[PDB]
Amino acid sequence: SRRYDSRTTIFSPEGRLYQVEYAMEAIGHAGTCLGILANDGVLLAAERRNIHKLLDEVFFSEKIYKLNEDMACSVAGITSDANVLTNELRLIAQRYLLQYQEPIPCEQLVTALCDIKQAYTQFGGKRPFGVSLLYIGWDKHYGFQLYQSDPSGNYGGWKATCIGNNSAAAVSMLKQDYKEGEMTLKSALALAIKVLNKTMDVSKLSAEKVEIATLTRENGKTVIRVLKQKEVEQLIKKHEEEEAKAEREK
Amino acid sequence: ERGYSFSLTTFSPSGKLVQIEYALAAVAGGAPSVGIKAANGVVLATEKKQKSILYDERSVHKVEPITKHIGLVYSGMGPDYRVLVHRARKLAQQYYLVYQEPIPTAQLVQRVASVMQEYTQSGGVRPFGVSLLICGWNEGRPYLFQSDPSGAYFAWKATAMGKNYVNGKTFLEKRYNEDLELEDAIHTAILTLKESFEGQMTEDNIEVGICNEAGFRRLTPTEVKDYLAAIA
Amino acid sequence: NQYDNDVTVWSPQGRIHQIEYAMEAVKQGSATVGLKSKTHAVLVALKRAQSELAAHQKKILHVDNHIGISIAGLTADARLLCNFMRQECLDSRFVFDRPLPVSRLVSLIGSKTQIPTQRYGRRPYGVGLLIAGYDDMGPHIFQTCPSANYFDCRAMSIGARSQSARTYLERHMSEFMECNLNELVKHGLRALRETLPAEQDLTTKNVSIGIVGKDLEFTIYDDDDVSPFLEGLEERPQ
Amino acid sequence: TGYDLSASTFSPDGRVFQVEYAMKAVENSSTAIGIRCKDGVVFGVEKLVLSKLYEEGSNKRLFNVDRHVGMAVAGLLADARSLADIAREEASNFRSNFGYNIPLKHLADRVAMYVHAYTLYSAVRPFGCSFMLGSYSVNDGAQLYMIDPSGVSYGYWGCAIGKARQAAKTEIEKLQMKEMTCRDIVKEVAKIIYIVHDEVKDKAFELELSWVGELTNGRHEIVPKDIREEAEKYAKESLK
Amino acid sequence: SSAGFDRHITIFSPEGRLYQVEYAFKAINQGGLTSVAVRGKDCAVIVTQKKVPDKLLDSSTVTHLFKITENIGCVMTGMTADSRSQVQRARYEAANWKYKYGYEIPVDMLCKRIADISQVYTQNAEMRPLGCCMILIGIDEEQGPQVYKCDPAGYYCGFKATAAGVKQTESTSFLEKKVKKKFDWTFEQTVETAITCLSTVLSIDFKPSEIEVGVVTVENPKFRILTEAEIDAHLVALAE
Amino acid sequence: YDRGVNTFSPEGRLFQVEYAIEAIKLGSTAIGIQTSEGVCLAVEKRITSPLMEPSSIEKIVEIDAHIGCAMSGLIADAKTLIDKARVETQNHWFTYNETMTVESVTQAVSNLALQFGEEDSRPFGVALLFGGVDEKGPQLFHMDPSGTFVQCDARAIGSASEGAQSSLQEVYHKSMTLKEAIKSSLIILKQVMEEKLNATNIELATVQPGQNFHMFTKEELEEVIKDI
Amino acid sequence: SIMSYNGGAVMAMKGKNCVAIAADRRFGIQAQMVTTDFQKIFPMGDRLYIGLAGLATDVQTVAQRLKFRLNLYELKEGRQIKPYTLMSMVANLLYEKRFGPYYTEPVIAGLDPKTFKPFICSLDLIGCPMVTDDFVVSGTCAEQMYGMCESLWEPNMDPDHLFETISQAMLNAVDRDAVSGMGVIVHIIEKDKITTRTLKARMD
Amino acid sequence: SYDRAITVFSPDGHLFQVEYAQEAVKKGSTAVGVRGRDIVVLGVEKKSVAKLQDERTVRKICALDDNVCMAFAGLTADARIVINRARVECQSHRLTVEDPVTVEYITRYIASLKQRYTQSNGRRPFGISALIVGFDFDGTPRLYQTDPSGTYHAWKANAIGRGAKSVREFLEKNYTDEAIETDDLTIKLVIKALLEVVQSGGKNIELAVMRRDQSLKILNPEEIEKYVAEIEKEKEENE
Repeated sequence: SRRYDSRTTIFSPEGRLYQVEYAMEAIGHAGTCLGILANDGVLLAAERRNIHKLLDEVFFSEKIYKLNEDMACSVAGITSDANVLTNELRLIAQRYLLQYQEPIPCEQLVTALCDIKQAYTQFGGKRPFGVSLLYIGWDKHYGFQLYQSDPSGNYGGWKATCIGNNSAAAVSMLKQDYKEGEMTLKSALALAIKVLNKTMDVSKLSAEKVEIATLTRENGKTVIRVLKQKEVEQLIKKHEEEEAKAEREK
Repeated sequence: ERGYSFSLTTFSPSGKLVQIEYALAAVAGGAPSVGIKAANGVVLATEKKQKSILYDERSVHKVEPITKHIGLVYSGMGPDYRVLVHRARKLAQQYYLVYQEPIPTAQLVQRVASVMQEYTQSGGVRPFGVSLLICGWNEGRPYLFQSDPSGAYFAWKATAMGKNYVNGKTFLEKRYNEDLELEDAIHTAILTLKESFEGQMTEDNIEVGICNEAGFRRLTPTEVKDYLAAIA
Repeated sequence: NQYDNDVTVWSPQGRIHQIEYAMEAVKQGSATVGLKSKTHAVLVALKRAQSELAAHQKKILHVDNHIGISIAGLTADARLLCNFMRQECLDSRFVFDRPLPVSRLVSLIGSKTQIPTQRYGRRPYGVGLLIAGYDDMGPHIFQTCPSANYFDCRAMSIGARSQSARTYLERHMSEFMECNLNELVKHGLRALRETLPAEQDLTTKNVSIGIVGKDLEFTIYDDDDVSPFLEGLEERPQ
Repeated sequence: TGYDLSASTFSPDGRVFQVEYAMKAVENSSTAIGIRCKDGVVFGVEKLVLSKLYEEGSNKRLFNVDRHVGMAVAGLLADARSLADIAREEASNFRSNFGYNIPLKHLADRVAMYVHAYTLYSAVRPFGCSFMLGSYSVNDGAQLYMIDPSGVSYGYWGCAIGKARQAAKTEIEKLQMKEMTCRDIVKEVAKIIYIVHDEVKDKAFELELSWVGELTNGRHEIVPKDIREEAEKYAKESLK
Repeated sequence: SSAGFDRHITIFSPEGRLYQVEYAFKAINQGGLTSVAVRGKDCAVIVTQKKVPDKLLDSSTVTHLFKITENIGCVMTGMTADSRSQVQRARYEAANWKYKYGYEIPVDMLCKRIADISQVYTQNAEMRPLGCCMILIGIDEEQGPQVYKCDPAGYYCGFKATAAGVKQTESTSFLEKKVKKKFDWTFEQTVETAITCLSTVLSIDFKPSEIEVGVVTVENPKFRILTEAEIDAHLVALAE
Repeated sequence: YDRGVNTFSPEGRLFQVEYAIEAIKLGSTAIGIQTSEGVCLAVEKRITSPLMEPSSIEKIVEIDAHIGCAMSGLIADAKTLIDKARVETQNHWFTYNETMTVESVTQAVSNLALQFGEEDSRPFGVALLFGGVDEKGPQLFHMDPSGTFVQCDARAIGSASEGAQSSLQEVYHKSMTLKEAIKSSLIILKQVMEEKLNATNIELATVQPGQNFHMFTKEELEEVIKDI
Repeated sequence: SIMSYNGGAVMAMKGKNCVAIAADRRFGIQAQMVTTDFQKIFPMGDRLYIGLAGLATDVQTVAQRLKFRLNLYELKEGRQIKPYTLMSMVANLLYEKRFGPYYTEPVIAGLDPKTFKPFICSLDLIGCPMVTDDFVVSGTCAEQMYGMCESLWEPNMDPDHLFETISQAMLNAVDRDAVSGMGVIVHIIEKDKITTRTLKARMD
Repeated sequence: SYDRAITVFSPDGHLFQVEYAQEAVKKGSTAVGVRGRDIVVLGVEKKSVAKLQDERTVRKICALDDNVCMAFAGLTADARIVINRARVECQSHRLTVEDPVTVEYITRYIASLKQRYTQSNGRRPFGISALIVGFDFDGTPRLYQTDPSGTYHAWKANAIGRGAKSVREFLEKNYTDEAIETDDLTIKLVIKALLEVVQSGGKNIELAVMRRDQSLKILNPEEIEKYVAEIEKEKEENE
């Protein structure tokens, strides 16, 4: 019985460990998600993958998952492993609300899940999750927040990050076009359609190929709005009008 | 006794779960089956050939009902199918004892696919070797979902599972539109199962089940002979 | 040899090698000799040491007032069966208020040590128990082995270089069932000088004697009270 | 190779070698025969004197399970008396729950399912013992069963387990066990185990006999000394 | 066609196969045995052979026909130790149907519960999946007689004529030419067409001491095993 | 290739018990000497860095008021055995209202030393000396990773163990005094260690019949060194 | 008794295309008020409320266990909860404590979300649902509220006369009770808007 | 339950999975800690931030209590769970014995938690090393370290992580008695060592002191800009 054990927990002789690096190797391919904020509001831009002509296009979202009443997440990686995590921190936020009668702060929801994710990399002889995912949300302590999880179990706060297939190309351009605290929730939308114009090799930016959801703070609402397919393409062509203007005049 | 308590499904150095990739090979070598929803109900049709004339075809069934209004077919290996049928029969009851309501078809696939994902990570087990097609008409609108041994699921308009499934999906793409009745979808489900069957497609080589707003039911071989007649 | 790894695996010849390797562990410890008369049961051990200033490792232990044992092998598994041995004697004395018979004690050991010789990832007990005791039927000498096979005998010897001691016991066992306690002991003491190199024999600090007797509680003699028994032996012929 | 390490794997032609390897360990134990007469069962075991130092009456390969049921074993002796403990314990649960003495078609059924249970898993090994069960009842007559390490049991008019198995059961079918009572059987049981085991392999050996029937009033016990001395008187007339 | 430990435990090959199960189907064939079951218009007949190679063995304890419930009988192929363990489960599962549900278990519901248990052995990578087969017969109300087979993979189907064992394919080729000409089947014709199945495949033309026949009919729904005298009555009428 | 942790050798001993015997040859050396006046017991520290605080490490630690200890090999898993010994001497005082003898402390630890496996996970890689004064006078015991203990009179354990034992068999006799046994030990430690001998590289402790377990400190210790 | 330890009264009443619910405001311990703003009606989504009356511990306990199970329902499913569905949910929660029971009696009133149809029901302390068509009442002063509602209820009532009927039903019955009072709050819902009113009652 | 010995002995007497865990420590960012007589000085080097993103979530100097600070190196996933388990034991200590937790007591809980975790089944050992710095009762400032095998060990100065022995050799020739004269003088003792490490050009350094009566106080990149101005100015006029 010890001949068949694969030892998914031990170190390697060079010091690092192989199992989560194979998972973060798989997190590169198969998906593209990004977020941005500088002011009132925060967005999640995600690219759809299965664009076959025979699907029902239901469940209000594809890679966006509403977690709390004022925060949501975008996921990347193995989709079946994602469904277990998404309905796991969904009731971490509810057992907080049962205990304190107050909505959960957005940061310590991430730390609670990233401790469950860390435990499989550390004992049990168990396959870790090949899932990395984003976090938007609002709380009264710091306002609009943006986090990023990794399959190793370590998180981080950010301002704009992509976990796509060409995510290094996206990050290299996000730190080429940015402004700290002045990107309103229209310039960020124009910047969002600019970034996934680059990283998507399928050109011309099909409006059914991407999904965009915004979280804006209305007084006691915190409206999480998945914007429909009638206002994507007018935002698509708005990027197209200015690029023919800027190329010809230069 | 006891178990093994270690996962025998690990990540490859290329980042692919190899045992799930092998389980999809067993699904592709199964019996062909198609499923079509069209605007008032869903048609599930499969292909059941006994190996010889000695078998009693009225003994087992491919098309199974889950509740009053949910049916379920497969394309994979036999004995794995009857396990997660009896699992899904039970899951529809614990929803009913809490809420006093027939389960939505979406929430069943939420919980059947959660079993299959849980079964490909736990210790000492090989994954399932079946893929499913689930129908049902909840709140007027019909539904057609497909799961897989990995634990994911989709929302199809029309799809095919089994051998030559890549040829059926090209055939359904040139056939299906938004506007068909239930009896039209029956006629094009036999027309796509004729792509891969043998020469004789009789009243007992196939098995068809439908949903309406009247509920799920399974066709007897009398009217299956009438649909098989005047076909192709 | 891939058939040489776990206790579960049978050989293609049909001999489990992990049991046969635990027989090699009992052949490493020093020799000890047990024998019995009509009315007595005497076992004699031979200690060893590491340096000349370290003390000698004892081998004869006291289980009960009418049962004593002698060990050979690794000492940690010896105390594991010893604390099982003491426990099974005093609870029978707690329940039935009687001395637990010897032949019924050893069958509890044979069922105890057979269990880890069949499971997975479980070693055998490497130990060399020679048991001397009293039933209502007189003296008894029993030996065990890590194959969980206990033997009824009248004189045996186990440990390193013990085949030379067995040849001495065969050609003198016609005399054993008659003699008193005095030359019953020094019959056994002539077996321990057989299993030694030809220069050192019995220097009153490496030998121990334990006797249970028909009106005599089990008594261990150590390195001063050995000297009355040890005197009265002739020189080694050369 | 690799197909024969655990008992949980079949071979590429569909058989388990860990059971077959444990069957090979039985033919290094010596010989145990047992035949049933018209009105009882007589066991017989020839016992190798390994050295002079052992005591006459040691390490008996012939057990006593219940008041009427007997056992003669052949194999690795530690597993022999371990199977003898559960069979002795199984008959106690029958009398405590159902009130009466256990029949042999049920007793050998419960033991063989316990032996079969270790031929399935990787955590345990198969037993290395084969043994015989014989008894007598006043309502059922004499019974005689035999169990291999795989877990298969059958009825027998006479059987043999040990080193020379075919060389023992060749002469058993020369007898007529249907009509002989269990008195002249005792002389014929001993005679067919003197002709086996040539004196080149062993120097000297020990006869051990057992005995059950209504002549023993249903209870199982050993033969008396004088009767087995008559069989040992009937030893050295096989030289003609 | 192989990668990893897919030859050793029950996981998937790269081709989608899994070899430990299809190794176990040819563990049935090592018994050296072949059984035939034929369903009639108002009866069900199981016929199988028995091979007794010894005179010293009790021929009444080698029956592969087993009575599961009062109205359900079965025949066992494959190795003997696994087959008798599977009969013990089927006796236990039928009694729990009656205690929980208050009526006699249908024979297809019993074959489902056996096949669900056998599924779990090829579903965990620890247990050895019981290389023996299973054929049941029985009378059901508003269904008449019906015959079912359960294999060690967890598959089952209702048949009209059934073969299992070494000569399975040669027997089924004989029977499929017999059934598709669609003669009506009385009681004795199903007895005649089942004996002449394994008499022409095996080419024996035997005497009644080597086969054994169980039967059920809708006038006496008790599963009953035929006496050798009335086996001989059907046999001498088979030789016209 | 990979055995289990519980496997016999063809020569019959074990694998990982015998491997743990090799592990205590990397530890710092330690000397204990039994004398009828009392038990003296010394060690080196093996100071690595000048920036290191020297007194934070220890090898002599007390079990009870009349029993001291000395550890070698690994250190981090020695603290598990020390805590089981301290609790055991207090359960014996609680239930019997007396002091546990020095020998009976050792077998209470030695039963724990070989209990690893796969149920209820490796042998301990330390070696211990137990010096104490019970009612039979001063005692000195030595246990093993194998769990085998035996009373010694002058035992030297560590990386320089076999080099010190040979130089210790020549100077020991049964009628020593404690004042010369302390001096005889630091002559041996002066040879075997790497750095020079001072009041910070070593430390001592003596147990007496009269007073309790006393550990020397850096004021009364260097009068032995300057008068070596 | 146990239900008389804190008092309380909850009334629901069905109208034409609208439904109203009312409760008292007193919190006290057997003779002694503590505050006059104790919440006993809790919102469960839009156009669907719940009233609780009984022991003051289990009023705040069940109203937090139910909200724990409600938000998990409205996120796992993409829709809001039907009023008939919540009745089965609350009855499941109380029957789990069949032998450790919560001492409260819930009252559920709301509109069906798609077809705006009123719904009322009430439950005992171990979960026996009872749907009616006119009114449900719960609390200590139950019998005084039956004499009001059987004498004043009309079948098809606009929201103006529905408010005036349930107001006179509460003010006259709770004044006849001793351990209930100190103000009455009235929620009256309908398909377009919702209305919270507090009445001028005896602070006596 | 997954029951399997992970850490076993070697044929020469070592532990493979322990000495593999010490390599993972040797590629984490460098943390340096010294101690004074009234104020302690500790600060990680190689912050390596993206410098357009968040920074208050990436801190590697936290507090176990009001009197105990703790820096670390190695992989940060296994580090913030040892801290959260240490924040409970020091809080449950106050429910027992009334004093605040001494700096010696909290190191023994971490080191014993790490040793028994190299003993159990199915568990890879921790891949972190830490420096526990505190000022206990009666005002005695001292620090410690912790090896991944669980050997707590006091010091007067320390440096762990990638590029440690290059600093550890530098500190012993740099540690004098008069370097711990003032508070800001000992801060320049740290700033020279981290400048003798991976780059640390003022924006990649982050120091934090404790005046034995305060909480932990991080200076923003204005005093480190001021200190590296005057530590480099003293080097520019001496040489």
